[PDB]
Amino acid sequence: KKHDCGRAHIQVCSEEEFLRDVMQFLLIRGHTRLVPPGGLAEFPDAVLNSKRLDLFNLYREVVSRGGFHVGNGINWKGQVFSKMRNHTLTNRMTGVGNTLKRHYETYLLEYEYAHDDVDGECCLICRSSTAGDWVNCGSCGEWAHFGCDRRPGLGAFKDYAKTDGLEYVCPNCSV
Amino acid sequence: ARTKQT
DNA sequence: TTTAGATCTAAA
DNA sequence: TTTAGATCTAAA
Ligand SMILES: [Zn+2]
Ligand SMILES: [Zn+2]
Ligand SMILES: [Zn+2]
Repeated sequence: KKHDCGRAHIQVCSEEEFLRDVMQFLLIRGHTRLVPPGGLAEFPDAVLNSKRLDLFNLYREVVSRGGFHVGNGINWKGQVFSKMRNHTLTNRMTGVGNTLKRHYETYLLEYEYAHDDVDGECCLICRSSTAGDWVNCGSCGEWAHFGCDRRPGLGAFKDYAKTDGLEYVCPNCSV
Repeated sequence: ARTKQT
């Protein structure tokens, strides 16, 4: 079920250590066509918005939100793509969410299942993992259900979730 | 903010 | 085949 | 309305 590898935990793992572990995993799973000759410098052979696909930040942004299964509960264009080297301020990458999901399926989904990098934190308010809308506190980095924050004056959830949306600070951090 | 919908 | 951009739809 | 995912086109 799990890769042995002994790769560093995802909070402190370097990009090079991560990518070398992805290459080794893809080879042991028999997906030889995904690992070109020329080693790490040539991996992956995929381009997004005219730059080589940035698998490290794609992976970090998805597993920090609960993994690929969260699906369209992740804002791929607005919160995943924006953290990748492939992002540019002005771009016409209108199908980028679909593209990123396809690349994640190709390079990273089996890898995700074979590692222990997915965030499964509970709500800082109610202490459960109930399904629903969540926001990450910009101050402490913990996660809260939007519905568990009953303070007046909060925006609509969609205004937190849209690209470069509202700042969220949880009730425990707020001064 | 960083968000997710589960 | 792969990629960038137009234009559909879904959701809120 | 705005925002983003899916699909299609055309260029490599
Ligand atoms: Zn590994
Ligand atoms: Zn809660
Ligand atoms: Zn906080």
